[PDB]
Amino acid sequence: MKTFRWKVKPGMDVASVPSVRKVRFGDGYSQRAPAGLNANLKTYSVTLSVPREEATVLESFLEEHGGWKSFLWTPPYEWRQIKVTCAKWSSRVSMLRVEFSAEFEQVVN
Amino acid sequence: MKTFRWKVKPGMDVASVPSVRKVRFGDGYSQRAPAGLNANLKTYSVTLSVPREEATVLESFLEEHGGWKSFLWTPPYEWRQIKVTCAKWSSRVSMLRVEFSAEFEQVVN
Amino acid sequence: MKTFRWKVKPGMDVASVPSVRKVRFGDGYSQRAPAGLNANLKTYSVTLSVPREEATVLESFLEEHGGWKSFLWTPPYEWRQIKVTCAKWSSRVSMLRVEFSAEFEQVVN
Amino acid sequence: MKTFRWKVKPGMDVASVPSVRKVRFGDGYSQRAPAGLNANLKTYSVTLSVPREEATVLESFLEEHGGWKSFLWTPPYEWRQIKVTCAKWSSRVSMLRVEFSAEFEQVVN
Amino acid sequence: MKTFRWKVKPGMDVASVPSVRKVRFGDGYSQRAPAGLNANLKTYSVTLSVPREEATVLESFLEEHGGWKSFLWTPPYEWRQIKVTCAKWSSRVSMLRVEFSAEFEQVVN
Amino acid sequence: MAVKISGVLKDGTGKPVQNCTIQLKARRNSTTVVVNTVGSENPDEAGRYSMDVEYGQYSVILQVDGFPPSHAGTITVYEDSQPGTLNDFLCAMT
Amino acid sequence: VPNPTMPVKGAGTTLWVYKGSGDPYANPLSDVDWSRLAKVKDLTPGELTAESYDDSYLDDEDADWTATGQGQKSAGDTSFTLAWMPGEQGQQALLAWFNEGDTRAYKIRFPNGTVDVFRGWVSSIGKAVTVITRTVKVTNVGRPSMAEDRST
Amino acid sequence: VPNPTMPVKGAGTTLWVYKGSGDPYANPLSDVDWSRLAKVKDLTPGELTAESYDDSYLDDEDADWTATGQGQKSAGDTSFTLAWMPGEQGQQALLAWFNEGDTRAYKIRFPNGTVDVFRGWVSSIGKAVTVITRTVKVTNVGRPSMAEDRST
Amino acid sequence: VPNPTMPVKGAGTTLWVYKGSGDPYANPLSDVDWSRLAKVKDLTPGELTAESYDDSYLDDEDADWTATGQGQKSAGDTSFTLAWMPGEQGQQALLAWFNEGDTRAYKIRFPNGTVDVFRGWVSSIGKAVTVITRTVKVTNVGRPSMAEDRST
Amino acid sequence: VPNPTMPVKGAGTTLWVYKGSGDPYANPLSDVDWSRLAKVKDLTPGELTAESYDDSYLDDEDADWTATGQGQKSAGDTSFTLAWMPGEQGQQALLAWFNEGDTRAYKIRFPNGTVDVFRGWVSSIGKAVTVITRTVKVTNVGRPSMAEDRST
Amino acid sequence: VPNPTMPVKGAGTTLWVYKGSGDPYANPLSDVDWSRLAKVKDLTPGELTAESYDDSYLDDEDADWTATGQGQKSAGDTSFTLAWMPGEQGQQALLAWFNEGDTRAYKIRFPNGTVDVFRGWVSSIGKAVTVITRTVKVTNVGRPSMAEDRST
Repeated sequence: MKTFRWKVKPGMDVASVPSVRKVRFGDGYSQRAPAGLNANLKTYSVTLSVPREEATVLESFLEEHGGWKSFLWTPPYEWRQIKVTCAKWSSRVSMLRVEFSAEFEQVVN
Repeated sequence: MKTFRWKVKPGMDVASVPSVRKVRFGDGYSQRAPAGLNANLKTYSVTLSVPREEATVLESFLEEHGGWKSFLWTPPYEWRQIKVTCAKWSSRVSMLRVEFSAEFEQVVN
Repeated sequence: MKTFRWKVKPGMDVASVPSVRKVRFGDGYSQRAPAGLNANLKTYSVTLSVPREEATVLESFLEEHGGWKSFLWTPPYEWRQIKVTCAKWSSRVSMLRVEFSAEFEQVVN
Repeated sequence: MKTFRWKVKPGMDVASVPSVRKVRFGDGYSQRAPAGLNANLKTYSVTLSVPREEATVLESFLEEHGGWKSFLWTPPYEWRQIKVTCAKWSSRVSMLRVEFSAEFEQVVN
Repeated sequence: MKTFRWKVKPGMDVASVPSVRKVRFGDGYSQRAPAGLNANLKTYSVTLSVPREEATVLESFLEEHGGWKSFLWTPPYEWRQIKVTCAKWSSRVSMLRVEFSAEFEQVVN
Repeated sequence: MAVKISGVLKDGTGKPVQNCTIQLKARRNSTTVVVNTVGSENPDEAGRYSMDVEYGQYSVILQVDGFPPSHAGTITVYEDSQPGTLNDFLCAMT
Repeated sequence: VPNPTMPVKGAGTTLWVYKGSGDPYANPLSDVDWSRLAKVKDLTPGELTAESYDDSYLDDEDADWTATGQGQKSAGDTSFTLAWMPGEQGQQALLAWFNEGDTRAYKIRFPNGTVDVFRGWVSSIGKAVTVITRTVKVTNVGRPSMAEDRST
Repeated sequence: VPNPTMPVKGAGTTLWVYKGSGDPYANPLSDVDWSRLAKVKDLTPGELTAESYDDSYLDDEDADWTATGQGQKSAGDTSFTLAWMPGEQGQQALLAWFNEGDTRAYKIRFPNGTVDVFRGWVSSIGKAVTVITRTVKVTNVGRPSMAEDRST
Repeated sequence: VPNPTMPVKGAGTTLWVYKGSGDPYANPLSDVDWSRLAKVKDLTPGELTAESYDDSYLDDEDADWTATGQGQKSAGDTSFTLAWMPGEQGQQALLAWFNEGDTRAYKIRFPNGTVDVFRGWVSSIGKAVTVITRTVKVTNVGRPSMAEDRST
Repeated sequence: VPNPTMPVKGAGTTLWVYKGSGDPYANPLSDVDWSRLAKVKDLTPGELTAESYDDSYLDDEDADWTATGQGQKSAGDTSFTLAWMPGEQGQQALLAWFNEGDTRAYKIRFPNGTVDVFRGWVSSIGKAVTVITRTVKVTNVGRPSMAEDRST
Repeated sequence: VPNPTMPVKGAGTTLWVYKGSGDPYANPLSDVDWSRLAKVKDLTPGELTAESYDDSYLDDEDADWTATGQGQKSAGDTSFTLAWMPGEQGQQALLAWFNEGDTRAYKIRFPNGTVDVFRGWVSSIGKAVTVITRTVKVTNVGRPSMAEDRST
């Protein structure tokens, strides 16, 4: 299982929607349940900007795992060493630098 | 089999969505498979700009291939000699030079 | 058959989507066909700007054909003498000059 | 039948979509018919600005007709004395003047 | 039956769509009817701005009627006093002044 | 009276050019020509053209269903000229 | 002698404002009705500018050279500074005109002999506290009649 | 002798601020209640601007000339610099007024004899450290009564 | 002796406007038909600008160096101030031309001898009231013919 | 004696424009083909600027301090004012170059002994009235070869 | 005698640029490795700006008073003009550094005795053609070390 040590540009976005079991009654009394045992799984929106020379290397590494294999990655400063997978990535190639804008969806083992 | 040697302006966009067989559990363990052999097929958005006198030539080329015939093309600096077909292109005839915006979809033989 | 000799402003649009027969197989190898023989038919977006005095004249001519008659019109610099119909003309009368923003759809004989 | 002698500010918009009987085939030969006799019916978008004193008068006049009664109106400089009905109008009361934005749909007697 | 006396900021909007019975015949001859007797009922969009001290007072008054009670309100400069109900309101509390946005839907007795 | 302008139109490689269209755009009102008036003439497959041109000033336009109209020149017809090819007037001293 | 074809220093340059009813353009040479303003410090007249509209076309036989036409010409803004004269009726009328706010016509006369007539509404009133002067600026509306239209 | 119709140099030009309760416009000529500000270095009164609203129309018979009317006139901003004085009660009241921040009325008196009353709220308090001076400016609100209304 | 290859001070610098019908570029050297404008105070001719279009490409060997070309060059704006002369037919025709507003051709001549011809439309007519002068500016349209083309 | 290691007042500073075909960078020290321009009033050379790109990344040790790198260095715009010389061939060629509009190479020579070569296209042409001067501005394209590159 | 706690005129003010490999901050007092730039005409060092982030809160006791804190401080831009002198290796290396374009460290010394060290990349190179001089400016990146940190 590989890792991910590439630098991340500022402005990373984080999203989290816990899955809950909502049901409402006459005057409130809404029963709520946590649904799955580990419900909420954060999804990150991460952008990078690298010169063209190793754009090929980054593309090859992202190609190796495809859209099914997972890889360990440590979010910046965050207390956890999570494992993540991605299935969408795009690049704006210029004549000096290329910027990647991908999304990283956290999955458990 | 013809080729494509026209130059590509900066800002050409690259997209990639590999095909996977998502199937979900209660929580986590979501099984994944690599689907077919050639999963990901990059999609290119290419912008060009040519003086008016030249434009017709390019048009005829894109007319000759239609949207059903493949032609070799080398993405800038990229290690691959991919084969690509196009089915969407537009242009802005302003006063002197016309700029084209086209989409190029990668296809196996 | 009438002819269209009105002069057109910069920023005209040309769009082209060829009609192709696409079927995708197991690992690629998509069969592609040209569909109809004259698959490609351009669509132009044409804007004029004329003073109000002759504005009525345009409407009269554009009223004569309705949306069911075709008229010959040579696009600027283009090597073709094509026949084209329009059904969605609109005008912006402001003070002295009215600008017309119509779309011209190419049609076979 | 009353009339409409209020003046109209610059920026009035005119739209025209004549009715035709489209039907699509393999390679064009799209047969066309003029549909009804008076197929096209211009739709006008009219903007006015009056001081608040007579805003009530204009509103009462427009309310009297409702959205079911026709009234004569002469489009600016246009060679036709058309009959038009309106069903949408709004007014932006700010401090001193109020601007009315209304739509006027042409209709035969 | 309470009343309304809070003053209104410039930019207030008013819209009116009279319900009519439109039916189009072969060539025009569009039969139109006024539908209901008092079909025309205006809808206002009203914005206020008050310091935080009376924000509670305004909120309590708006809460008392809920969305099921009507209250008399005299629109600015208009002649007939009307009775109105509202069912949506929002506010922005910045530091000192809270600004209120609401819609007032005129209703019959 | 109208001078007879007749000739054969060829490209730079010594072959006839087809699908042509010669227009004469009037610039000044004459005894029998109004300003802003055009007259078309489509030649044969061999490039043969023959027109009758009234005296006055015109501007030649070569629409080859292709490149925009070309200022091949302005041509003046006084009451002394003789019938000849089109290129003579364009090459003539003005 | 007041007569054109020789340039004029322009020392007098009186300023008048209409007070009556009728056509100010009918005969501005008669000062029977208009009221004069006294002790104008400095004056800047209006600027008759126009607007540019696009005229370039695709099939034009001359390219790489822009072409713009002229349309919607508008008058400028006039400004003048007077000695603060609260006692005089002229300044009282001027301030009443500002307060009530209608379009009014006025003219400026030259030692050459011809006059220039504008019409518009005032928009700014200013002041100073060292040798008090009042600065007043107006904006014109509609077409004015220049001095040339009278000389023909 | 203080009287209008003649120009005035403007030596005194005192500045007063209201303290009591009542109508400032009822009789500004009496200084029984207002407090004077002492040793003002310089003053610049506000200017009464306006707003221009479009008036052109499609069927208007005269084209090629813009048409604009006047509406929503507003008062200007007053400013003055004086000698910074933490002792006098006038500046104490001025700073208390700024800190509490409510609309208040004030006036300026001229050597000619007429007085001008404004009402507004203060928005700046400056300072300098070379011959200490305090600069203060206010923005007006509502209609000010010009000096040309009392003369009538 | 008026001839090029030596600098000239520019004393005469006459200005003419076309009145007849024909081709202004056919022979600008003859003043048979053009009308002179008298006693110009100063003149600033227009400048022939251009506009840059991007040319940089990906696969070009030279990176980190911007590349751009020219396209759609346009003529400038001419301005000149003369003595305000409501008597002579020159500015009468100039103001009638402005009021009616069409494109017209004009020319400037040098003590040098060489002649410049422009064509355009007028967009401003100013005035001053201290030694009365009229300032007028025009914007050019289409291709102008410089003196260098004539010199060949 | 022309050589570096001592400052130069910069008196001569001739200006040349390439005319022939080949590599201008091959041997700019040879003036066999280039054409000199005569009596340049004033000159301002181009400015070799660059662009800044963001290098700071979210994961870093040194925080609260910006970090930008360099990319896309670009040449500036050259300008020179010379005496209007409608007879000399050099500026006839210059105006023909502006009219037709292709990229051309030129150079400037210093009394120090070394030369500087640029390449670009002309975008502005100006003029005057008294002691007529022509002002020409050009914009460069691609990398230039400075004097230092030849000095080694 | 060079020592702090009294002002210095600033006569010498030498400028050095790093050439070797190591830590510039380790000991800037030794000039054993860096090269000096010769005959700088004038110099403007960069200024250490900051950035203000909002801190105003709802429930805070204090209202009607904005609260702003500091974050993400950045270095400025340094500029200096020398006597254009391609002979010396100093500005030769400077131009090679610009062309290759990498971040480099440099220092400014003072007659006081303390040294300031910066690191950054150059962004412009200028020139003049009257007593020829070369103007060059750089932008710093990362934290610089001020002279005060060394005095402790």
